[PDB]
Amino acid sequence: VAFPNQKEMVRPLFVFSDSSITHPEFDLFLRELDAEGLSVMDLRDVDYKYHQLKEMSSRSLSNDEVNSIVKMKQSLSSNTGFNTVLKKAQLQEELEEARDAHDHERVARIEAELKSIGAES
Amino acid sequence: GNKVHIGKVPIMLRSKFCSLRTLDEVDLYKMKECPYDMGGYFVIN
Amino acid sequence: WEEPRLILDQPAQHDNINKRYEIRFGKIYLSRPTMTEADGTTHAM
Amino acid sequence: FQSTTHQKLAKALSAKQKKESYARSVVTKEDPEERQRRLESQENERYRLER
Amino acid sequence: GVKYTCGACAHNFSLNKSDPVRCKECGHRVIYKARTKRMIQFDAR
Amino acid sequence: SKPATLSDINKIIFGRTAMS
Amino acid sequence: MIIPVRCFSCGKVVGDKWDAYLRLLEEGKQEGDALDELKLKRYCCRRMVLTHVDLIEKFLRYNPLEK
Ligand SMILES: [Zn+2]
Ligand SMILES: [Zn+2]
Repeated sequence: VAFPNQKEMVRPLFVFSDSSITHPEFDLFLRELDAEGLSVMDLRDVDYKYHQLKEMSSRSLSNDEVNSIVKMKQSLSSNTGFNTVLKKAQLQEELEEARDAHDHERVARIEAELKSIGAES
Repeated sequence: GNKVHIGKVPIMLRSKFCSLRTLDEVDLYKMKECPYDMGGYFVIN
Repeated sequence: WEEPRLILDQPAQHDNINKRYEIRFGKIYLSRPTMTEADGTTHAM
Repeated sequence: FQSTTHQKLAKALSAKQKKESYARSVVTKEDPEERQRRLESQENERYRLER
Repeated sequence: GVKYTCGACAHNFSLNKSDPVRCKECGHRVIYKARTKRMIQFDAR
Repeated sequence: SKPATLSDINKIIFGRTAMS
Repeated sequence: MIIPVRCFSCGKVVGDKWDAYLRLLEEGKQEGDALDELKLKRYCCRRMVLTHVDLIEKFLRYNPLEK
C-alpha cells in the first residue's frame, strides 16, 4: 500500500481495522490527494469494485482450487497434530519400503527424521 | 514388464500391514481410535 | 507362483515359424491402504 | 548333544526356518487404475487412427 | 447460511449448497453441523 | 466520472475477518 | 463414568468425597480405613465409592469437537 503524502509501504493484513472510516480520516485522505495532485476513484469503477467483491464473496470454489488452497496452507502449516500423525505414518510406510528394499542408507535418515519429529508428551 | 495392479485386498485391523500397528497411545487417541480395541476384523463398506 | 507361466503357441504358416508367447509372474508388492477421491487426489486411509 | 556339530546343525536348522519374508513393501503415490485408463485412452486413439 | 465444523481441526465456516463438502483450511472430507439456536430445556429427573 | 461519496466507499468495506 | 451424587440405596451424598478418597489412598491408607475416615458406615454407601470406575478420564483424552 502507499499513503499519498508518504511513500510506499508493505504491510501485513492484520494491521487493518474492522472499524469504518471516519469523516476526518477521509477528509485528510482527500487533502493528501489534492496535495499530491491525484483524483478520487470514479463511481463506475466503484461499482465495478463492488460487483467484483460480491462475485468473489459469492463464488463457489472448485475442487482444484480447494486443493491448491489446502496445499498452500499446509506449506504455511507450522504444526498440527492430525497432520503430524499422518506424516509419521507416511514416514513409517517409507521406512518399511526402504527396509524391504535392503537400503541401509535411506533407513538411517528416515529413523533420524522420525526421532526428531517424535518424542511426544 | 513392470508392476501391474491385480486388485485390492482388505486389511485386518492391528495387523502388521495396518496403519494402527505403529501408532502409540497418543496418536491412537488423535486418530479417534479406542486403545481398548483389539483389532482382528475387517472394515468393508 | 503355483502357476507362474501362461503359455500361448502359434505354429504360423502364412516359411514355418513356430512362435511361443509366454508371460512369467514375479514378485508381489503390497502397500499401506490408500483412499482415492473423485477429484483424483490420494491420501493415506 | 554337547558335540559342536550337533549344536551347529541345530542352530542352522532353527534359524533357517525363522527367516521368511517374500512380499516387499512399496509406496503408492497415485491411483493404481491410472495406468489402465491411460492405456485405454491411448488404445482408443490408435484404434481411431487405424480405422 | 448454515454453520459447519471440521472433523479434524474444529474450524467453523459456512456453505451455500454449491461448494464441495470439504474443510476450508485443512481439507478434511468430514464435517459436522453446528448445534441449533432453539431453546433447549430438560426436567432434571 | 462522478466523485465517490462516503457511502460508496462504505459499500466496499472489506474487514480483517473478511480478509482472513 | 463419574461418581454418582447420591447413594442408590439410601440417598446419602457421596459425590463430594471422591477426591478425598483418592487423597487418602495416596497417603497409604487401606480402602476400608479410607472409607471409615470419610464416615461411610453403611455398606450400601461403601459399595458406591469402592466399586466406582472413573471412565470420564478416558473420555477426556479425545480432542474436543468444538473450539
Ligand atoms: Zn479442518
Ligand atoms: Zn447408602
